[PDB]
Amino acid sequence: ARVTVQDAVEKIGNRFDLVLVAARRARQMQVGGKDPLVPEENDKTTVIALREIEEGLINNQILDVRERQEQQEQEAAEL
Amino acid sequence: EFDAIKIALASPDMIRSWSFGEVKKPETINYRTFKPERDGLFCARIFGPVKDYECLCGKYKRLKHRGVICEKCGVEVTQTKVRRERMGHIELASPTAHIWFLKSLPSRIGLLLDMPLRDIERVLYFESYVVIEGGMTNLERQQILTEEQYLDALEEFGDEFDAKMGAEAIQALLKSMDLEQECEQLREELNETNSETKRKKLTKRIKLLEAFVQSGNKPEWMILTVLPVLPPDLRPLVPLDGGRFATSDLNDLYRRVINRNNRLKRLLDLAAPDIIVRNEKRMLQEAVDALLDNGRRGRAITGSNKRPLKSLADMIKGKQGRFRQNLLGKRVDYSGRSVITVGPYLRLHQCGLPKKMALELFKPFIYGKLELRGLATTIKAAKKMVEREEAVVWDILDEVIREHPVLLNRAPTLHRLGIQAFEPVLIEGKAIQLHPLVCAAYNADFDGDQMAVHVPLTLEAQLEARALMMSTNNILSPANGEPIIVPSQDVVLGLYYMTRDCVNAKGEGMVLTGPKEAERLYRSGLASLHARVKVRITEYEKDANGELVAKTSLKDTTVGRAILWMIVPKGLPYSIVNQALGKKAISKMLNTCYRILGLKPTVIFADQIMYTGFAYAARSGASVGIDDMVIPEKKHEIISEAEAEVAEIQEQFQSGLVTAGERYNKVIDIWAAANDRVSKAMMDNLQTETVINRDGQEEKQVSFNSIYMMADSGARGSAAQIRQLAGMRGLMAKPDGSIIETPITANFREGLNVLQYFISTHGARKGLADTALKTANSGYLTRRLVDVAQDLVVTEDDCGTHEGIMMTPVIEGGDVKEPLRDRVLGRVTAEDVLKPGTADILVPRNTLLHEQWCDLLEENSVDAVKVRSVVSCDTDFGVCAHCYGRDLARGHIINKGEAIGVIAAQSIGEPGTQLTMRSSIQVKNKGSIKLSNVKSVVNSSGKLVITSRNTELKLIDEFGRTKESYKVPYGAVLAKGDGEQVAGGETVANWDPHTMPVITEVSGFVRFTDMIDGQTITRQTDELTGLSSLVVLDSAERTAGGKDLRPALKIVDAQGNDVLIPGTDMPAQYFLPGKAIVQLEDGVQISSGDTLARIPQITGGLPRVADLFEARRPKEPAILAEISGIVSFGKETKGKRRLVITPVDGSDPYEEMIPKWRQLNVFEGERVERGDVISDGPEAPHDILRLRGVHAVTRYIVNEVQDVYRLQGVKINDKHIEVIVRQMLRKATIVNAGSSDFLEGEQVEYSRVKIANRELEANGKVGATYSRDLLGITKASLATESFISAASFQETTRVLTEAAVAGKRDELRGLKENVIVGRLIPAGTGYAYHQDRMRRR
Amino acid sequence: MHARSTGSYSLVTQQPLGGKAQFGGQRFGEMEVWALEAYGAAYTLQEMLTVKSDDVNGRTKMYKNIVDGNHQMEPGMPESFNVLLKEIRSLGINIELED
DNA sequence: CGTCCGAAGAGATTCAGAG
DNA sequence: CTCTGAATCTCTTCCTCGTGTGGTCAGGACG
RNA sequence: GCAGAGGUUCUAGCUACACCCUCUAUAAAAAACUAAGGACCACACGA
Ligand SMILES: [Mg+2]
Repeated sequence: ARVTVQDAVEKIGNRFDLVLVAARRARQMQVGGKDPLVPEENDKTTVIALREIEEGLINNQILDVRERQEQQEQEAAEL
Repeated sequence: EFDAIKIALASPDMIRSWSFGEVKKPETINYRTFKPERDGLFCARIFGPVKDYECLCGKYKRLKHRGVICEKCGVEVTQTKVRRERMGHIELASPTAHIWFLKSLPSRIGLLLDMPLRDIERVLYFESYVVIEGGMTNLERQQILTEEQYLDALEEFGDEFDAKMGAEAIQALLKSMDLEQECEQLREELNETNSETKRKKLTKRIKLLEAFVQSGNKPEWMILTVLPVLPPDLRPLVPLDGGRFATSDLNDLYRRVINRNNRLKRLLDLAAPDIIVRNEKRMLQEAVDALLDNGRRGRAITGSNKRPLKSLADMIKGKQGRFRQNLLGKRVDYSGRSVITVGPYLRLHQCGLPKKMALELFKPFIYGKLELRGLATTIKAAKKMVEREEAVVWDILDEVIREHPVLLNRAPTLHRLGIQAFEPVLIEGKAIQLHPLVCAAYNADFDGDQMAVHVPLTLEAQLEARALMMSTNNILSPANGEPIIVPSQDVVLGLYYMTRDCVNAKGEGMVLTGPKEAERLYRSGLASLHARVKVRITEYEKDANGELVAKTSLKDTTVGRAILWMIVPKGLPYSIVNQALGKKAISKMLNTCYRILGLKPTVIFADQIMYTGFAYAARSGASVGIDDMVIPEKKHEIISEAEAEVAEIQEQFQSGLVTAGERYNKVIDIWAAANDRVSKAMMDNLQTETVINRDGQEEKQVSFNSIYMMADSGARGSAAQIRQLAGMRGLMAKPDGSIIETPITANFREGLNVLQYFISTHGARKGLADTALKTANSGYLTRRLVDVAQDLVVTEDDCGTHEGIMMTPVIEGGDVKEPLRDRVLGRVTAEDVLKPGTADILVPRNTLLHEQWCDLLEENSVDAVKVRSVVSCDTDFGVCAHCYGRDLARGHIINKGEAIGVIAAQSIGEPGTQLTMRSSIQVKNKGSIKLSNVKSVVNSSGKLVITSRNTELKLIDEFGRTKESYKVPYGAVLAKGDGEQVAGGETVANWDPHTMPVITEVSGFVRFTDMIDGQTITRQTDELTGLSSLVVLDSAERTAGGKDLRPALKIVDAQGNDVLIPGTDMPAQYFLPGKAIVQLEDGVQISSGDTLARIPQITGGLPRVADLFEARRPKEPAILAEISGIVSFGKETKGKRRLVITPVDGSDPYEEMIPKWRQLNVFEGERVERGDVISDGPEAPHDILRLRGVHAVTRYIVNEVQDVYRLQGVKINDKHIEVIVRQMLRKATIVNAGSSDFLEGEQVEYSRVKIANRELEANGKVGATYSRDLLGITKASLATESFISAASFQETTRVLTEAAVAGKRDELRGLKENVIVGRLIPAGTGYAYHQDRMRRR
Repeated sequence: MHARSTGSYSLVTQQPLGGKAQFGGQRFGEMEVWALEAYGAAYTLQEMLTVKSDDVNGRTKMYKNIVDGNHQMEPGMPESFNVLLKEIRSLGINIELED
């Protein structure tokens, strides 16, 4: 649970790019079987996504790199 | 998916293409059989089946049967959803002109035909015949021919030519004219025409023709022969009504039109006499134009209940129109409404939410979680479980509510903070609980106040609410940097009670180890809450870079303050809590916490301070009582003295010594003085009268009286209300506004007389009605401000423009209303400012001004700082982040893409409710004196006399800041010289307001030129002085023979030689205007700097701000000199005075027309700078924009609007006004076409011409010159690139008609346009979406 | 107290059907939209405009997604916008959506 | 059984003084 | 005698959300 | 489970937002279950 999102807003300056990146992360959590790297403690997907952003473990660049890598294994799976 | 929409005039072929069929039977459905009629307005054959995939025949009832029409019934079988899209049309027997193009004030039909609107109305009403294809006739091709004269022409002319009547005649005229031929004809007429009015009219007409040729539009398309109908589903009313199925509805108007058309065919096949046919055709046109727009014509059709029945145009425009009802603001689901409750236990981000309300709001989430749990296999089973309200449902509701923000929204959303998200906490009850601190921000009381509760659904939405909408995220109000969650009533009172000192109290004079020991002593009760005790405090400083250093010291304080100290975070110093902590003090404390510690410690501190304030206010028991209020002992004596004084004034009136008016004025003045005296006595009895010993004989201290605690702390009320409660109430105004002679002597505590109560209720009812009109006009102003706003987002990070507005502390002759630091706070400098030490870079060029930086600027005491302004920003369709400055929502430069326009519009509109609906110069303090734009000549006594009209005295202290500024009227003499320090309280300048001086620049003799006694100048004797003084006759008053001659004063020596201006080849002639009395005689030497002749000489309400933003010209404007030059009078009082200004080098480019009655500050000989005032009066913003520049008009409007806001004690940061000003003048006019394709006559947005001229600068061709013009907020929003936003604003019929005529293509891209379309807004998070879309395009 | 998740719509298909004792939803009027616009909020405004109020396909898909547990949004077009388009067409003014 | 009859201001539009 | 600036005449709304009460073309008989 | 019908119940149930199984022309061993449509104007009142 996060009362405020400041740590995120200095993690992501725009605070609207923050919404987009953390929304994509939470979408990956709900739709994909992937789970948040930071442990979940009775927290919804958006809250734990903001928590992951807070630690700096997740950002827009890292998220784009991760999805590109996942598409790479998707291509490699077909061979 | 789909690009920006486009609009154009609909061709009859296009109308037929839209229509799935044609209706001929007026009655829609049978009352006996609910099935729709075969050819009625409600038709399944034309508009699709009534039931989803069920035919009228019933032969087809399945999806596989869909797509196969049933021959027996004749209808197509589909889903009824198609019936909404499917459309029909009516083929009128005769063409009928569309009312919108006809009755509109521009009169597009009339403007095209170049025919007056009255003639068009007459020919449409068949009163007169218009000429069509006259050919070989004496009548012209376009001519209006009345009935009798038409008969005379018909009997006179046996030729095949005839003059047609009705709308079909106008359609024939429209077909006859060639737009292109008329285009070049009108262009050459514009070239030939020498009159501005005629050329303007022909310019409007050629604009119409150019719009017609450019777009795919035909003139005959304005008159529609085929009339489209609304789909049967998109038809209003028509309710089952318990099977009555009867209501007034556009269906009635359609039935009228269809009946008329059917009857018209009945008589056309019958071949009726032409008089009945023309009458019925007029009836049909009336039905059609009533259908299109009811009430547009003089006669308005009424339906049932004797009311004007709804029409198509009425469904579009107005508040009830579909735009504002169902597109701009849409009723939404997942919304819960209930009354408000305090719930102090809640934290800032948490709000109370009833169990049933959260159940209803979160039903889909509950169903999903139930299915995931496996408790209910089906959604129907989940709904049954919810209806049972069994235990497992509550636990599921707990899971979803736990981290899912909900929006709490007060019904009038005046400003941005109106809707704020909260993390709901489930409570047992039926009432929503809102955290006490934010209730002040919501402007919400606890009196049946109700807040809507909306639930975000998507992860984007919940995250969006948590990041932005949540209360803890926005502590600072967007309007001003001051925090908005400041303590308001109870917590502020408790903090004040804690932070107070009593000279004697339990546990006084003992030393305390720390705040913990102070709290332990208070809770044990042995030591009183407020008593002066030395305590040890561990103060932490933020001076270390990103580090806190502990300071331990013994600081004298009260037990209450020491207790409060443990609450505050470490970083804050002890100085803030050491004081009494009034409401302003607590606001400053929270602001410092926000600036130093950060957002999260500020939120924690705010919650903790609210808890402590509530607890210690409850402990205090600060009760209001009758004995708490004290009537002054001096009050009765003051009232007796005032009674004696008013009796004496009455006796003077009886004797006739004093007139009635002066008697009333004296009575009012002495009553006001007595009121002030009794107010002072009451205040002294409140705070001074409190006495309690200090272990000695006696000691005087600040009051602990409850009323004075409430007033002084700022918890509730003000000093004036305390005066009303205990002191004499004061004079109460009559409804007309005149002050009542006898004020209300008795206070509210004492018994109040009946007449006194009546006088009071006069003002009370006046104030209530004023509040009603205030909120109405404030809503209108907020709507206008938003709509001129919302076309502004932060597209570009850095504009990179050096130009910016100059910012200086505002001065009105007294103490500076706003210090420079507050104005420049949060604004990025336009240029690198300089330290008072010369050639020092105190501040870099592009640095943002934070709190420490601004405090440093105060230390150097700079006077003027150049600041980037949104107006100075040259970005197209956007505003630079650096140009805008700090957002004021949070402590950094504004984030890219955020909607500045709506923020500023709401910030301006919000205080509107608080806004009301309705010599000599003395230096305040000792400092250096300065003169700007000054021409000074010394007199015989040696005192400086100004020749320049606009000289301004500036009082500059040792630091260099201009403390005081005073306007100096022309001819005024100041004793103290320039640059000489003036002692405080002494008059620097003195002058006469009634007398308008005429000084002489150089001492010398005078020769009267063109001066004749009794003809041009009439000698008038003065008995007291004993010397007759020549008086210049007024030009209009004096005879025409004396009128043309102009008296002139020439400086000469003793020998009589003319004296030139020193350093100027031009002689030093002086001109004597009318009504000038000259004491000095001809042939008498005149000293320099001495006057020759003694020439005899707004609202603070919301309407003032509305006029300023609408840029209304004042009733009597001030004439401003168009160009810099000398003044000559071409004609003197010839109908109106004529003024000519001409430069020495350039030819005279301007002739000025001035009314005779106006006072002219200008003198003909004296040179006038461009933009200088010619006639003193109200200043028109348009003139400032034309002459003094855009920066000057922006400064003027910002200063004057803020001064209006200053009067009521509400502060709005200047950038909010600045962006609105930028929107107001967004339009521009091209002086010379140049290489640009734009014609000089046409007016285009400044962004387009800016892009065009920079593109030209890219190539060889020079950019076209342009002129910036000011438009009112309603006018600026009304005329913009997108017709949709204008249509949502005002004059929707006008906007849509102009768009359809011009065929203008919307470019979307705006907030309101995207709201109406429903696609993602380019305001917040959607800005990245829109930039990705632009990349895709 | 009038909390409602989903209710019967009107002919303009605006689901709340006016604030009434009968079940319905509160109005999110013009000033509320201005408030969201002033905020850096766009997705929630888009929901209130389309998927919560007058997007039949949008509403059905949103309900199915929420009961599925995945909160996804499909913009579509407000039915009120199509109502406005049809009404302007009835006036004889051609208004069309560019592709 | 179905079927035909105040107020405030802005803008256009007259309007009219003056060479 | 043809426009000038002025006075008059015509559009266009004039807050913003609740909650309760009521009243709403009405064709009418006839092949 | 996407075009239809049948089945143990209860007229009818083929995903209609919708709940189980079968197949492409044939009807039953079987328990939790079912409904998707409707305006304006006036008055008063709260903010
Ligand atoms: Mg209230």
